[PDB]
Amino acid sequence: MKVHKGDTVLVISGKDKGAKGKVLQAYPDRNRVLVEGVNRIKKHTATQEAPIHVSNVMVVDSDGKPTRIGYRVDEETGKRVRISKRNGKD
Amino acid sequence: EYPSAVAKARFVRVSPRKARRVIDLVRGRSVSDALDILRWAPQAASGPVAKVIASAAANAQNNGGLDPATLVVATVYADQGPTAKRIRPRAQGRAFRIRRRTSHITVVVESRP
Amino acid sequence: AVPKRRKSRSNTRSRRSQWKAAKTELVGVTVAGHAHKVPRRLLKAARLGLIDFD
Amino acid sequence: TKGKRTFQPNNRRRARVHGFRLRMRTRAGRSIVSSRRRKGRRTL
RNA sequence: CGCGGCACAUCCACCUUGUGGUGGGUGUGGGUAGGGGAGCGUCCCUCAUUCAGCGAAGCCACCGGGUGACCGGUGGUGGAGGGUGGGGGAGUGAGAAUGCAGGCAUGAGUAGCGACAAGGCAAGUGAGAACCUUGCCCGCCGAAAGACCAAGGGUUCCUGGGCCAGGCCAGUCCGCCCAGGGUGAGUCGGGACCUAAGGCGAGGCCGACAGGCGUAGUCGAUGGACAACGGGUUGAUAUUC
RNA sequence: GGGAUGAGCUGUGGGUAGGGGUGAAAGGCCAAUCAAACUCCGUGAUAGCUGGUUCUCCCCGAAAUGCAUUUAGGUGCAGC
RNA sequence: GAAAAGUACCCCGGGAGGGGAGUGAAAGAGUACCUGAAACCGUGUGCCUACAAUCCGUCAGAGCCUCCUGGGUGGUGAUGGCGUGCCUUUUGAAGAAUGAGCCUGCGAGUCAGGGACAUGUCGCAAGGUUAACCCGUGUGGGGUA
Ligand SMILES: [Mg+2]
Ligand SMILES: [Mg+2]
Ligand SMILES: [Mg+2]
Ligand SMILES: [Mg+2]
Ligand SMILES: [Mg+2]
Ligand SMILES: [Mg+2]
Ligand SMILES: [Mg+2]
Ligand SMILES: [Mg+2]
Ligand SMILES: [Mg+2]
Ligand SMILES: [Mg+2]
Ligand SMILES: [Mg+2]
Ligand SMILES: [Mg+2]
Ligand SMILES: [Mg+2]
Ligand SMILES: [Mg+2]
Ligand SMILES: [Mg+2]
Ligand SMILES: [Mg+2]
Ligand SMILES: [Mg+2]
Ligand SMILES: [Mg+2]
Ligand SMILES: [Mg+2]
Ligand SMILES: [Mg+2]
Ligand SMILES: [Mg+2]
Ligand SMILES: [Mg+2]
Ligand SMILES: [Mg+2]
Ligand SMILES: [Mg+2]
Ligand SMILES: [Mg+2]
Ligand SMILES: [Mg+2]
Ligand SMILES: [Mg+2]
Ligand SMILES: [Mg+2]
Ligand SMILES: [Mg+2]
Ligand SMILES: [Mg+2]
Ligand SMILES: [Mg+2]
Ligand SMILES: [Mg+2]
Ligand SMILES: [Mg+2]
Ligand SMILES: [Mg+2]
Ligand SMILES: [Mg+2]
Ligand SMILES: [Mg+2]
Ligand SMILES: [Mg+2]
Ligand SMILES: [Mg+2]
Ligand SMILES: [Mg+2]
Ligand SMILES: [Mg+2]
Ligand SMILES: [Mg+2]
Ligand SMILES: [Mg+2]
Ligand SMILES: [Mg+2]
Ligand SMILES: [Mg+2]
Ligand SMILES: [Mg+2]
Ligand SMILES: [Mg+2]
Ligand SMILES: [Mg+2]
Ligand SMILES: [Mg+2]
Ligand SMILES: [Mg+2]
Ligand SMILES: [Mg+2]
Ligand SMILES: [Mg+2]
Ligand SMILES: [Mg+2]
Ligand SMILES: [Mg+2]
Ligand SMILES: [Mg+2]
Ligand SMILES: [Mg+2]
Ligand SMILES: [Mg+2]
Ligand SMILES: [Mg+2]
Ligand SMILES: [Mg+2]
Repeated sequence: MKVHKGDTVLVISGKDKGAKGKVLQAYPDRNRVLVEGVNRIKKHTATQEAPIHVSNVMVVDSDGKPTRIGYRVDEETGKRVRISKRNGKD
Repeated sequence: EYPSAVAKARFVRVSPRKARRVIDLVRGRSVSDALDILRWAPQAASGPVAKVIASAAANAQNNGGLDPATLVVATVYADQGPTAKRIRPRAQGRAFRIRRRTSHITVVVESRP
Repeated sequence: AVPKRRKSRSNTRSRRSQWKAAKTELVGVTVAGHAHKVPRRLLKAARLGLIDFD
Repeated sequence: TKGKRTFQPNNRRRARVHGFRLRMRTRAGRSIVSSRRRKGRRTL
C-alpha cells in the first residue's frame, strides 16, 4: 500500500479536513488506516480514534504540502522507492 | 397536559387477551390502587402488568421527579408481540398448531391532583 | 358441528367482551402501623399477619 | 402383528441390504453411488 | 318532450375540399358469446430534455382533476433515484383455478391437558413452589409399574452451572441448555478359532452384450470349541480397577 | 372369547421381487399404498372432460338451427 | 449504521423488558435493527346504537360533533323509500348448484421458423430478395446458389 504506518498523512475528506496526522497502523485488507487525532470517537468509559479509509488521506511530503505519490527505482538495490510529485523527493 | 412517564414490557410471555383481561381492572386508577388490585387479582397476567405499572411509577418518580401519591395509570394497553409456532400431535397423524402468543404492555402514568 | 360461517367483528366482540376478570372486593387494613389494601375475606389473616403483603 | 411398526432397526441388516459394498457389487449399485456423488449427497 | 354534457355513423357548406379540420344538420349510442377500434397503468432500453441529500423511489393522509383505465397538487414518512416527450421491448395489470408461499383471523379463551395408583402435612430452597429438596404419614405395582441382558438409541450417564425455548400447567426441577468429567478385561460378549442356511466366488460352464450359475475357496451365528470367582471401592466403571 | 405339545408361538441369520414373488386362496400380502408395489426417467403423458385465464372505454352484436358424423355435452360446412 | 461509535452510568425489575442519560445526521436505525404496505390486534376519541327483522348499501333526511367563514367543509346518521352477494356454469341461480376465511406476494394465447393465409406499413419494382459463407470493434459491406 502507499500509506504505511510511520509516515504522516493529511485528511482530504471527512469531518476532520486539514487534520495533520500520523498513521498508527494500517489495515490494507479493509483499506483503512488509524491516524492520530482523526475522527476522535468518544467511547463510553468501561474516547479513542477509529480507522479512516485510506482514500481519505494523502501522504504528507515532509516538505510541507500534501501529495500523491508514485515510485522510482533506486538503481542500487532494484527496490521500488515511494517518491512524491512536486519535484519527486523522498 | 399532565406530566407523565412511560414504561414498556416488551415480549412478555402472556397472551395479549389475558393481559388485557387483567389490565381492564386497573385502567384509569391511581398507581397505588392499581398495584393493590393487581396484587390481589388471581390472574397470572397480573404479575407482569403489575411490574409494568411499578416500573412506570418508578420512572415517574426517579427520572421525572414527581410525587408517587398523585400518580394515575392514565393509559395502559397490551398489544400483541411475535407469536411462536409449535406443533402438537393429535389423533390419526394430524399435527395441530399451537401459538405461543406474547405481549407488549405499555403503561403511561401521569401525575395530577 | 362446525361453524357454518365466520363470525362478524361485531358478533365476535359482543361475545368476547364478556370474558373479563371478576373484580375482587378490597378493604383497607392497618397492621404493624402501616396501611394496606386486602380482599375482605382475607382480613382475619391480614390482622394475624398471615398474609405476605409483597 | 398388532402394534408392530414397519421399521425395526438393525444396523447389520441395514448395511448388508443397503450398504456401500452391496451397492458396489452390481453395476446398478455403482450407478446409484455415482449418481449420489453427482448429486452431491453426503451419504452415499 | 324540455335544458345541458358526451360519443358513433352519415350528409351539407368554408379551410392545402380528404391526412383531413371547422360549423351545422339527420340518425344512432341495453347487451352475453363474439368481432372491430381507441386508450390507461407498471417495468426495461434508446434519444432529447428536465428534477433529485435545499431529499428520488416506495408508502401514508388530505385537497383537487379526467368520459374510463386512472391523474395531479400539498403535506407526512423516507433515504437514492425519478419526471416529460419521440421511439423500442415486455416475465405488463388477478378476485376466484377445493390455485401456490407467507402472515393473520373465525371457531375461542372454547375442546383438550394421554388410563380409574392418591395424595397429604411439616420444614427448606427460592424473586417466584400443588409439581423441586428433606422428613414423616397415606396409597399403588410387586411374574412388574422390580432387577438385568440383546437389539436399538447415542452421551440421554456424573458433577457444576442455567432457567425467555422444551416438559401438555408452573418449575427453583429435568432424559431440556451449557461446560467439564466419566466407559480400564489374558478369562465377560465378539474378532484374531469353527462351521449352518445363505452370500460372494479363482479358474470354469452357459449366455449377442448386459449377465446367469457355480467348483476350488472364502465368508457367514442364531449353533460348536474355549481359561475367574468372592468381596471392596468412585459423583459417574467394574467377573474390567 | 379362541388356541394354548402343536398344521404351536417366537428370536436371530438368510432366500423368493413386480405380470414377478408368496398365498391352508381372502385377489390376500409384498414397508400405514396392491385386480400388478415403489422411485426416477419417457414427461410439461394424454384427457371430445371439469376448473381457471388478470387494465379501460367506444361501435356493432349473435346462436342454441340444417346437413354429416364410432355422432349425439365433440366437430366440419352452412345459417346467424 | 458511513463508522459499533452496539447505549458507560443511574432508576424499576429475579430476569426479560423498559425509563432517563449517552452515541449517532437519524435510535421516526437499538444486533427483535433500511424502507415498513395490507390482513390482523389494541388504546383514546366524535357521532350513532338496548321496540327492533338489516345482501348491510343507495337515494331522501333531522339532529349532534368538528374546522373554517347564517353559510360551507369533514365525521356520524334518528327516520322514509328502494334494494335477492361475487364468480363459474346454466333454459333459468340470491340461490339450499360450484369456488372463495382474510391479506400480501406469485399464478394463464408465449416464443422459434426467409414456415402458411390475410392484412397495415415501408423499400425497390418487371423485377425483388439473398442463404450459407467472406470481410469488418457492431448493428456495416460483400455474397446469385
Ligand atoms: Mg476517498
Ligand atoms: Mg402415530
Ligand atoms: Mg353499447
Ligand atoms: Mg337505447
Ligand atoms: Mg364481449
Ligand atoms: Mg441530510
Ligand atoms: Mg423530511
Ligand atoms: Mg423503480
Ligand atoms: Mg393520490
Ligand atoms: Mg410528495
Ligand atoms: Mg415522498
Ligand atoms: Mg413513476
Ligand atoms: Mg422514453
Ligand atoms: Mg411501448
Ligand atoms: Mg404476469
Ligand atoms: Mg392477490
Ligand atoms: Mg386465493
Ligand atoms: Mg395458506
Ligand atoms: Mg362453543
Ligand atoms: Mg374441559
Ligand atoms: Mg397425565
Ligand atoms: Mg412451604
Ligand atoms: Mg397392593
Ligand atoms: Mg408369587
Ligand atoms: Mg442427569
Ligand atoms: Mg444438573
Ligand atoms: Mg422455564
Ligand atoms: Mg411450561
Ligand atoms: Mg470370473
Ligand atoms: Mg455364484
Ligand atoms: Mg459356501
Ligand atoms: Mg467367521
Ligand atoms: Mg453365537
Ligand atoms: Mg451405574
Ligand atoms: Mg384365555
Ligand atoms: Mg371354550
Ligand atoms: Mg385351553
Ligand atoms: Mg372375489
Ligand atoms: Mg400394506
Ligand atoms: Mg398394468
Ligand atoms: Mg415424449
Ligand atoms: Mg346495438
Ligand atoms: Mg362453424
Ligand atoms: Mg435507555
Ligand atoms: Mg431517550
Ligand atoms: Mg448529538
Ligand atoms: Mg432517517
Ligand atoms: Mg420485524
Ligand atoms: Mg424497520
Ligand atoms: Mg330505542
Ligand atoms: Mg318485513
Ligand atoms: Mg335505508
Ligand atoms: Mg348461455
Ligand atoms: Mg339444470
Ligand atoms: Mg352458493
Ligand atoms: Mg346460502
Ligand atoms: Mg355440477
Ligand atoms: Mg367452499
